[PDB]
Amino acid sequence: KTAGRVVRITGPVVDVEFPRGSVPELFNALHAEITFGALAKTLTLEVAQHLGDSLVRCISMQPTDGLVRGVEVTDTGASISVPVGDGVKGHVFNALGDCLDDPGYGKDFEHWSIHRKPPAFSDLEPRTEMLETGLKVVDLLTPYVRGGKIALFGGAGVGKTVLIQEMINRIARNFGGTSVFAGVGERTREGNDLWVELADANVLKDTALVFGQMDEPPGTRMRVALSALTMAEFFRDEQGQDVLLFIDNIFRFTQAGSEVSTLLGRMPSAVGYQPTLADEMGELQERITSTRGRSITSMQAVYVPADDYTDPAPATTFAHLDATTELSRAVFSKGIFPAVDPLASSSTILDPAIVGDEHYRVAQEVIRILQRYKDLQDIIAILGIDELSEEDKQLVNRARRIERFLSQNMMAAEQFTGQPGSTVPLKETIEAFDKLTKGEFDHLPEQAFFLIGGLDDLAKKAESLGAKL
Amino acid sequence: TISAADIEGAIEDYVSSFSEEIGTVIDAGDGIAHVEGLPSV
Amino acid sequence: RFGRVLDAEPRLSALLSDYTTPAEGRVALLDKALTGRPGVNQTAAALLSQ
Ligand SMILES: Nc1ncnc2c1ncn2[C@@H]1O[C@H](COP(=O)(O)OP(=O)(O)OP(=O)(O)O)[C@@H](O)[C@H]1O
Ligand SMILES: [Mg+2]
Repeated sequence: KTAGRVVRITGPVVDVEFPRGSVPELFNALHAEITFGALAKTLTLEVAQHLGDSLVRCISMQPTDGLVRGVEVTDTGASISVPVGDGVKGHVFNALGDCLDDPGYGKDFEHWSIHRKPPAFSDLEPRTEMLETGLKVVDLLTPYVRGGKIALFGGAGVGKTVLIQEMINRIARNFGGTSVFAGVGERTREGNDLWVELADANVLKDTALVFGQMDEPPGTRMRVALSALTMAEFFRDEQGQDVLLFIDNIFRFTQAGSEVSTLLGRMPSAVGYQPTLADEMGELQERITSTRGRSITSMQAVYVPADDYTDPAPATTFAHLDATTELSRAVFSKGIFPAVDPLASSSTILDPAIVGDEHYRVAQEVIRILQRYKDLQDIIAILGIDELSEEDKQLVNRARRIERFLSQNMMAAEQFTGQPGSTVPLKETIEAFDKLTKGEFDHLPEQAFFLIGGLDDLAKKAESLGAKL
Repeated sequence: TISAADIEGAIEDYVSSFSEEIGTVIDAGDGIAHVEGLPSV
Repeated sequence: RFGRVLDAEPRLSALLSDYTTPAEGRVALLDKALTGRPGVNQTAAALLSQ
């Protein structure tokens, strides 16, 4: 027979021996059986390496607990494939493409292999078009790109997922195209909450959800992103639809890859990561892109281990993005939401040629004031503003008001604070921050600028606090 | 001259004729043991 | 010819290739399966068996 047998099992990695001439090709899906009662299941293994002597090293998509050496392994002759089509919208899937909410659904759909090459370089078209969100900090300092790639970096508990939900609320609700959400190595209860919320907001019918969460073997965690990306790619290429691809969290894909690489016997790279870290990142990320005339607006949450932005994973992630919002623990501690680091976040379309001269000038003045404020933090931490000159004192007051004003009562933050969110038009944001930089609100209290929308809210809160605008 | 059919019967007979598991500790150290045998584990 | 037929049936070659199993059992297998047949040279039979 042309079937193999398990020879070694080391965690979620299995070595399978095949008769000569029947060795499966790399990335082929194989099936094995676990028979023990509680854990009885059909393991899907992905061929990862050819070891020689007709042995292949494979990554299991399910826990290999209960697997026995010598069990038969069958080669399906093809890589993992997931259902595609408009039918996937409104449903929840796992990495292998099984439907969770309606088991057995989609078996008759067209199936696409989750492995494919990125678009040809000649088909790539740079995208420079501002996607307005209504968030003052995002719109002003790190404008998002429609059809571009956006990332939200941040440590643990700084508001990455809340910001992803905020952008789903602001961008996806009033969206005519398709949305694909990829939960990668994140809380299962978060996935359930997102599913319920999307159903409540009547956005689920236009959304496809693919969840591979924390309680999964590393193989599933490092292939679920590919599954969701394949669904998005079908929507982009085979239907000419505008696509929103939400991923949370991509660092989990990288970390699962690191665990898999450790299992596979590769020599570790710096900080214990897999040697092929940048390469796996690159293939996955360059599959996420807008080709000429076909738009994918992807937004990805990137976890930063131990608040270490120097860690190889986010460091290699940075290069694949058009807009980068770096959330800061320091900003989070001050209660400022979203906890954006204005001096660390960036956008490729924040230049005068694209956003105009007024937007650019106001943003650059805000950044200059905040940078000068950060430079003084050493003196202020010891002596306070009292030792600074008059010019520095004025700039410090202006910068504190600016940093308060960059905060905003978010739409998704209502569940926490109970206060409804607000949207700020881009022109109003530019004008308000222009006035702030000039110094037309230097007399109001700082708290008047905390967690509000435009200038009307600023005036109302100043009145409540006893000041006048 | 090749039988092309006796091969299957012969291999089946050999495996059948060849057919509690008890393993043996081959080495032990620092909370890790290695056990030879137990092919059905 | 024996090498050709062994290559044709990789499963049989792999089964014979497990030094863990007793030598006598595999020798008997080969004798009563391939080596021992009417149209087999005695010298080749003994050489392959050893
Ligand atoms: N805009 C906001 N307004 C009020 N509270 C907020 C806001 N954003 C975040 N928080 C608080 O911070 C907590 C962390 O938010 P969130 O789960 O989105 O962060 P995260 O960076 O994705 O976290 P993790 O690393 O645990 O996945 C929220 O549960 C809420 O308590
Ligand atoms: Mg989160």
